[PDB]
Formats: sequence, structure tokens, C-alpha cells
Amino acid sequence: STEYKLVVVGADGVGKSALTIQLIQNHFVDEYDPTIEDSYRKQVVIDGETCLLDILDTAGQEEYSAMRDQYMRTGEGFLCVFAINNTKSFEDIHHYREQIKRVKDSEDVPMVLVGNKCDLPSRTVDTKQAQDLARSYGIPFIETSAKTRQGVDDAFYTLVREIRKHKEKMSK
Ligand SMILES: Nc1nc2c(ncn2[C@@H]2O[C@H](COP(=O)(O)OP(=O)(O)NP(=O)(O)O)[C@@H](O)[C@H]2O)c(=O)[nH]1
Ligand SMILES: NC[C@@H]1COc2cc(Cl)ccc2O1
Ligand SMILES: [Mg+2]
Ligand SMILES: [Mg+2]
Repeated sequence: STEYKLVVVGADGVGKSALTIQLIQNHFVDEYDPTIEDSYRKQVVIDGETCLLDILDTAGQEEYSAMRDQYMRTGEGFLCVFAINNTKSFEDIHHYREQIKRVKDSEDVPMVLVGNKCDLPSRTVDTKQAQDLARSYGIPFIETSAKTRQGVDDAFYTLVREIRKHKEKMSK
């Protein structure tokens, strides 16, 4: 029983909620109901550990940056979601990461870059662009589809492995 606080961040409409609901409830939400904030728990076994995941599913846009600051201080790792057909959402990852680092006063923050909607026929953000940026940041990159469930579990479980690695580091 280790608890892990995961926050799912990203621009409007990239699939934050569809990903999270696939993880928690195992179905795909076809509808677009914009999020205020939602909280979910999931117990899972990852590499033999019993993990309690406390997941925050965030809004695409806040009216209040104090709300953004708060989740950024609370989360232990961040699922940084863009959509592969949304350039601006990819670009926004830079901004999220800079804010998170500021708010935490730290260069070392557990994160996973997620390129969602990989089921779509055309992408405007290429996998190589995204892989190269993740390499730069020293974080994993995973392509996902909440529609088909491709990559959903591996995205969240990878973020847990990154938070474990971080705690291991902050010890030594
Ligand atoms: N084809 C496809 N559509 C998807 C995928 N994920 C989400 N969608 C669709 O994209 C729309 C937005 O999804 P949603 O999960 O609500 O996005 P969000 O990032 O949570 N929006 P918000 O920022 O307002 O909370 C919905 O119509 C949803 O079904 C995906 O992987 N593939
Ligand atoms: N309701 C949002 C606040 C701030 O951020 C949170 C982050 C997590 Cl993982 C859980 C609950 C949280 O509470
Ligand atoms: Mg949402
Ligand atoms: Mg957002």
C-alpha cells in the first residue's frame, strides 16, 4: 500500500477525461463534457507493489491560476497529455512543465508525456517531435488512444514507475 498522487494535465479537449475514465471504468466516453475537476481512486499492482492511485483529472483551461498552482503543488507526478492532431496542445506542454517546476521549486518532477488520439488518421504533431522532446526532458513518452484503450494502462503505470524512481533518487 503506497499512495501515489497523479495529476492529468493538458489543453482543452485532448482526452484527459477519456483516458482517466478508461483507466477507472473501462469504457470510452464519446461525448465531450468539459471538466471542472474530477478525482478518482484506483488500487493496482505495479511490479509487485500495491499502489493506491489518487488521480486528479483537471480542466483544459482555468479561470483561476491559484487552482493550477494548487494541483501543481499537490501532485507527485503529472501526466502531460496532448492530442496528436492539436499542435497548440503539444506546445502547451512546455508551459505546463515550466509552471510545475516553478511551483515545486525543482527541476526534477515526475512526468510522462502522453500523445493521445493516436487512432486518428492524420497527425499534425509527429511521434518523432514528441519522442525528442520527452528525451530532452528525461521523461518517458507514450502514445495512447482512449478510444481503443491503446497505451492507457502503460501511461499511468509508467508515471507510477517515474514517481518511484524519483523517490529512490531523492534518497541517494
Ligand atoms: N478519436 C479519439 N477521440 C478521443 C480520444 N480521447 C478523447 N477523445 C474525444 O475527444 C473529445 C474530448 O475528450 P475529453 O476526454 O472530454 O477531453 P478533455 O481533455 O478531458 N476536455 P477538458 O479539457 O474540457 O476536460 C471527446 O469527444 C472524446 O470522445 C481518443 O483517444 N481518440
Ligand atoms: N481538488 C484538487 C486538489 C489539488 O490537487 C489534488 C491532486 C490530487 Cl492527485 C488529488 C486531490 C487534489 O486536490
Ligand atoms: Mg476533461
Ligand atoms: Mg489544462
